[PDB]
Amino acid sequence: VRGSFLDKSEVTDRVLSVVKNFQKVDPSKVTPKANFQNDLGLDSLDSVEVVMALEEEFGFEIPDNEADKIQSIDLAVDFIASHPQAK
Amino acid sequence: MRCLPDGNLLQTKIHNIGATLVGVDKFGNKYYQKLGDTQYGRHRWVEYASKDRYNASQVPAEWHGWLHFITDHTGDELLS
Amino acid sequence: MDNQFIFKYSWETLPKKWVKKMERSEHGNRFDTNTDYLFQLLCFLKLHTYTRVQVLIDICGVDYPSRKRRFEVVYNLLSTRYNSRIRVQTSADEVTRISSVVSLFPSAGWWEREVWDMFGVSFINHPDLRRILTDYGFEGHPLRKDFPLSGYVQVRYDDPEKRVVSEPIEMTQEFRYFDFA
Amino acid sequence: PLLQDGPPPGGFAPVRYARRISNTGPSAMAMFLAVSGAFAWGMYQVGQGNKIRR
Amino acid sequence: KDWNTVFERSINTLFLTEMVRGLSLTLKYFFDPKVTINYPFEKGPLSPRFRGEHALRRYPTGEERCIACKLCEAVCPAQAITIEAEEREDGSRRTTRYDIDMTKCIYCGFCQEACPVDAIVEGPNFEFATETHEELLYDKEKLLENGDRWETEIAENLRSESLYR
Amino acid sequence: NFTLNFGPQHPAAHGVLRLVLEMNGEVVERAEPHIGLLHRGTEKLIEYKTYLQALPYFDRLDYVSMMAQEHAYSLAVEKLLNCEVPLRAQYIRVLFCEITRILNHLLALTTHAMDVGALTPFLWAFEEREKLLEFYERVSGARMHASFIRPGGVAQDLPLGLCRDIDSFTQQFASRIDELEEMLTGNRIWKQRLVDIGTVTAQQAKDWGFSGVMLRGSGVCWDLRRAAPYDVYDQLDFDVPVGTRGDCYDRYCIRIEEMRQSLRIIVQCLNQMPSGMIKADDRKLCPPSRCRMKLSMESLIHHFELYTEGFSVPASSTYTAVEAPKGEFGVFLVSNGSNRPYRCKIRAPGFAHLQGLDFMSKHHMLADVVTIIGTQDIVFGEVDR
Amino acid sequence: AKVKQTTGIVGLDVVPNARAVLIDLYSKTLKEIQAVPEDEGYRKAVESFTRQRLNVCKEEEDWEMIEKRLGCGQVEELIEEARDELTLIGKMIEWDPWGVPDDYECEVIENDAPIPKHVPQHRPGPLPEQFYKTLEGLIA
Amino acid sequence: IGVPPNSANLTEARRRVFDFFRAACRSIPTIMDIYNLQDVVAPSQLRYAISAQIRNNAHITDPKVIDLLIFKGMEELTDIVDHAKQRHHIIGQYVVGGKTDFLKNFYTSNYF
Ligand SMILES: CCCCCCCCCCCC(=O)SCCNC(=O)CCNC(=O)[C@H](O)C(C)(C)COP(=O)(O)O
Ligand code: SF4
Ligand code: SF4
Repeated sequence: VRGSFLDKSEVTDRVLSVVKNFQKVDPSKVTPKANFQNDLGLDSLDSVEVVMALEEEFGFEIPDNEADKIQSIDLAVDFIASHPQAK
Repeated sequence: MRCLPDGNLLQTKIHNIGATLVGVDKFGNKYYQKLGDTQYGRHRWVEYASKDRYNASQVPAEWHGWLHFITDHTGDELLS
Repeated sequence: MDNQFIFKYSWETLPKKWVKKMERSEHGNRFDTNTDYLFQLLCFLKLHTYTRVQVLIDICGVDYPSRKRRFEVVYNLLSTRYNSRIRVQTSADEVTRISSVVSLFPSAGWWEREVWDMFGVSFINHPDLRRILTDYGFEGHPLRKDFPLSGYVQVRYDDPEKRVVSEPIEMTQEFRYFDFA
Repeated sequence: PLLQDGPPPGGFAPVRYARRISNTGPSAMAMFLAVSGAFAWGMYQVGQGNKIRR
Repeated sequence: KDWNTVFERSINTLFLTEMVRGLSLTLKYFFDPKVTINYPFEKGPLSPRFRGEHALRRYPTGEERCIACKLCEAVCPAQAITIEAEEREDGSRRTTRYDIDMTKCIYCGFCQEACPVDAIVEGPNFEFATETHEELLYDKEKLLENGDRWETEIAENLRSESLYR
Repeated sequence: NFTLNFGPQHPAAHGVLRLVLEMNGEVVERAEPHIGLLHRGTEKLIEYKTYLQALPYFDRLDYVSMMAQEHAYSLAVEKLLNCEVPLRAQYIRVLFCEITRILNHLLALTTHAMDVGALTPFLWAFEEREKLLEFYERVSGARMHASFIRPGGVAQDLPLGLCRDIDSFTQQFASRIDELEEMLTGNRIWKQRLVDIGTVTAQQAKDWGFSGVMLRGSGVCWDLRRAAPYDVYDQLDFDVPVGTRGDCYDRYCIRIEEMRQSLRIIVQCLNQMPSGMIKADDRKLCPPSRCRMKLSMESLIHHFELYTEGFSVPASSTYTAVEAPKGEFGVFLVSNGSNRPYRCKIRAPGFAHLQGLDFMSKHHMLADVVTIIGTQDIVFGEVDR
Repeated sequence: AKVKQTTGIVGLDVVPNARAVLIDLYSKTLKEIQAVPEDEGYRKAVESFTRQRLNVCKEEEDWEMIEKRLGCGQVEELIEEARDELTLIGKMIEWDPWGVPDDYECEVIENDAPIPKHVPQHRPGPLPEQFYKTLEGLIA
Repeated sequence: IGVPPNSANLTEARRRVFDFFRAACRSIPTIMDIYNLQDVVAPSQLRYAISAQIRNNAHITDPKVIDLLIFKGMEELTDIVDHAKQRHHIIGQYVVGGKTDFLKNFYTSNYF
């Protein structure tokens, strides 16, 4: 059998860790529907560094159009779970 | 017998045939000339005293100018 | 086409806002212009029937540390049609980008790269602006007057690393400045 | 002093700068005729040699 | 264009006629005398003006010619000359140090032009290759040794060239 | 496209030549020269020298045409100083400029030939180069970096018997040119290597700032000796050869014809050489004679000043250009009133020519790249400075 | 009358109908220049030399005479200049550089420091009579 | 491709700052392979040094200066990837992988 997508349950924790491991993020405000800018005290420069970390984690590039739509955790999750190059 | 391994010395020996002795310096180096025109009339040579381990720096200053056509005076005339 | 005719005819025909300074001299006819007009002035001189300045001899920078706009960029140009030379100069500073004239004279490409390398002046719309003379990774702009003559780093072979490496300069004997004034 | 290097009285001899041309070659019909005659007569001689060898 | 000119063009192509000419002139120099110099027994020509290894000169009495004016040091385009000087015990103005870095020097002769007493000269020697870099850092004593060795040739050259300078 | 990183690393081709080529099999798509491997900061160093101490830097720019750059620098200084040069000096300067043109063309032509496989003409031409190198040594004491042409004239007068030895050279030089031609000109292989290679139109030559043979190959009659004459070039008869096809074969024929015209000029300089001073008489800019300096207080003072401080040049700026063997060599000199140049921008023809390698070599075979570099006549001393 | 075989300039093709091409280009030029304000020295100068070159082209039927009367190189180089002027006209219309600014200032220097005869100097010689007519027409 | 004009505002400049930071970070794997840093430093440490560099210049208010800094950063990055000058604990200009300072400086030399 073959597969093209990473299970969503496998994606949420991977995005949950990289934000917790990312500095300036106390692992207590990291609810899976959190906004990097509003709920995490991260400026625009920190927010850019988070999408970069997820790109490297899942080994695939994320376009500028969609780099911006990832402003929250739940949003980063959905995109990777449905993107087939994510592996 | 140096002519067999040392071909640079042989060329001087052959060109020495028919040449004129101009002088000898303190080290024993001998100075010859031809007075022809093959390399535009340049026919001044030195046969170093040592048939082995000769070197260009062994020409004394009195004969250096003659050997390089810098002057028409031989080492003898300059020393006098 | 003598320098008397160029000076007079340029005064009559050029738009007045382009040229702020005109020098007629046996050392050379010179037109000083603002940076925003340099590209248009050079396109006029190239295309106009009575000037036909078709060759850009070179572009160079000059550093004047005592000036608010310390860099002077000089365009030496030539008309083979009329057998005449023209000098067009403009001033710049360390952060203001000026217009590139590669679209007018393709020969300007390497000369503008040299100006960026040597002085740090940048050129808008230049297809490939990167250092051309200095070593890769070079820091500074050597033709600036405050850049030291011997630079800041030097290279040597380093046997433990099996490579040539760069380190801060150490001079066995310093450059001796002889102030003869 | 007052003696300076210069031309001799009357100037130096005239010197040529232009390419002096050279017409050296048989060319054309000479070579073609020589080669054709060699081919014909030599092939006849080849026949004679082959007959002797036979 | 014409069967006769077409024929000649074809024959010249097929029989390499212009390639024969290049062979013929190549062979002509084969039998001629050669221009090779049989160094080191034979040498190439030089002139009295030749700029070679620097030397420091003396007066015929044995006194040094140099009076530490430092003109040569000032004019040197490569900054290859270093000089220290002080009053000698007899009151004479003389150098205590005169170094020429032969690896910075460009052999321009400007120093010899600048010297007002014919003390520093570029002599005729050109054969002074070494095995070490430090042997090409000439101090005052090495320079004076060069002057003693080459004095006879240097003096003759200066007499020759005194009519032009 | 695959990339070929070919840098000729020996006297075979230049030596610091480094080229990035994009190929389609054997066809060249794009050529990118990487330069600065001989960048030595000459323009920065000149600003720390007096006007006399900066003069030897010009011998080492196009180090095959040494005296032609000394002339250009001296002319620039004489222009800003408004210094008048004696007639004898002007004739000597022109005589050695044309000798320098032959030295250049002999090397350029025969090094290009050796790179395409003609090994013999290099050896024949370099024995003629040795004879001319002897004339450099007899006037200045150096074979290459003479530093002989100076602001105000020349350093020294000609030694007795030099003009006769130059005349004997001229008597036989046409035969030497004819042999180089007979080796190459008519040869079908030579023509196949150069005909329709590196074609340049006149518009392209003007757009890329081409000069010299690179410009005259395209049919543009432009020589600075005629367009903007200097020294005694206006009293001399010579032709300006121009091409009709703008390929490598026209530029080869022009360089050959230019050596015949250089020979013609040298003969006229020899015959018209007048007596007189070889240095401008003004006593603020030229060294005194050794006898005068050792006998006159005024002369000693001037000698002391000249070799320590150097002369001053009034504050100004100008661009001066000459017809160097490789093209238009220009100097943009900026004076600030002191004894050292404030700025010395050096315009080298090889900088413009090498920049045009990309368009000249487009859609050519890989083995034509060296032929195109040969016809450009690139010396990296002046490209990089 | 004889057709020109070569211009001797690499890349400059011979134009057999140079007269018809030049008349067209000059006529087009004399219409497009009217988009410039009439008081601009650019408009005046362009009209002055375009008219004279057009009058010569109309009068002479042989391109050799056109070349001879104008003295401005071959008819193919006259076409190049005419095309370039039309291109410059289009750019100058789009640029809108016309008019003198309010607080306009311009320094003029006429430096008379002489230079030696022997240093390089461009001395092209006198231009055709129309250049001076154009200039003095601009002055007045 | 060509050098763009000078940024009109800090929004244009910041868009450019973000664009450069993205390019610098995306080349990090290439750098790690060229300098063989797998056992020397982590890729995030490379990211931190780049973001640090950017954060030290957060007080600049002139868009022209920001453009020049971005241009110089782009040039520096291109050299590191294309013409690597390998040094052990140094990539370009970045060091990779009970007494006050006065008494230490005093012990070292007289020039502080
Ligand atoms: C591999 C290494 C080679 C590449 C590295 C080269 C060097 C990199 C450094 C060059 C880049 C600069 O400094 S470019 C200068 C960068 N700084 C600015 O843009 C000044 C204005 N400040 C701001 O916009 C904000 O403080 C900011 C925090 C930026 C974001 O905004 P937020 O506050 O809303 O997050
Ligand atoms: S030859 Fe020239 S560079 Fe060398 S020491 Fe003498 S003056 Fe200085
Ligand atoms: S060598 Fe001559 S110029 Fe140099 S310090 Fe001695 S006397 Fe002066």
